[PDB]
Amino acid sequence: PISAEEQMIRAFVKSVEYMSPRKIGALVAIQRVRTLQEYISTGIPLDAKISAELLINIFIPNTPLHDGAVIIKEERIAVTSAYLPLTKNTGISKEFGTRHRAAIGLSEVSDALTFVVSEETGGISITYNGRFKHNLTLDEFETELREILL
Amino acid sequence: SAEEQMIRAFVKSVEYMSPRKIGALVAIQRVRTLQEYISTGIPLDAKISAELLINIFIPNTPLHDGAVIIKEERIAVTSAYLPLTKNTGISKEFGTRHRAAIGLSEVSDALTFVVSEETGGISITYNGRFKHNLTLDEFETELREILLPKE
Amino acid sequence: ERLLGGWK
Ligand SMILES: [Mg+2]
Repeated sequence: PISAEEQMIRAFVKSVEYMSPRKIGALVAIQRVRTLQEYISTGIPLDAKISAELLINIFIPNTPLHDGAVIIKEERIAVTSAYLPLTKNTGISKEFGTRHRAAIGLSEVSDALTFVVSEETGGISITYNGRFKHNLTLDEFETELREILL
Repeated sequence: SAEEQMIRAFVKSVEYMSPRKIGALVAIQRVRTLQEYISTGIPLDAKISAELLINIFIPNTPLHDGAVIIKEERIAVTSAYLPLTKNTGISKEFGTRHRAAIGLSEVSDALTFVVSEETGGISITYNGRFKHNLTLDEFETELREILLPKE
Repeated sequence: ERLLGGWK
């Protein structure tokens, strides 16, 4: 049978695939070892199975769920719309936006793996232990996900 | 409690969807197991909230077609497809969602409600009754009468 | 209770 990890990467890739061409902003954070329970409390509880369809429906613009961070924990969507800390690092530049600052911000204080789809460019991004790899391609973003959740 | 949480989730979401004329179909498993039509859908196993229900039904999104199926205080699946009643004859106002809500109440004791894609009208099917084009208040009273025990 | 957000 397919692994809960494996299914979850498949879910992520398919939704980014859908979302990136359409410049649909997305912000998804996966808890790893450091508990994200503080940011989980700020969001709308779903406790839902992870599917590409749900993620695409969550981030459709001008819906109740779309702004803020989806937070994955134990291979479920714990919450949507959660608030992550915005980075105070000035070198963050433009082109990147709140979603990116929230992703960068969370990687400063946690081991979480976060990824972003830019609302204005559609550009895929990813943060992990301070490091911030942006403008990935679908194959790039996919291979990155696999290593971290090997 | 769990039914009271359910009812408020339903009322708030239909409140948003009805004036916007967003199509919606939600079936609540009661005594008889809906498992057969559950299997036809996208598993969510999610907590019931107005926000999730509203997001599910946003037009031309992956989840909004077919029925949401509520099972034991959870959104079990979305995009489930129900048996169609052998009647149709549904000209204006009433559409295939109503036909599926009727065809499912013919083979089970589900509580199913519909928001018309055409007019935003609220409908409920239960037992051998189709109560169509309710007000938000009438909708809410039906839910409480059927779902909460006694008071 | 009421919903808020400006998606409204
Ligand atoms: Mg039609």
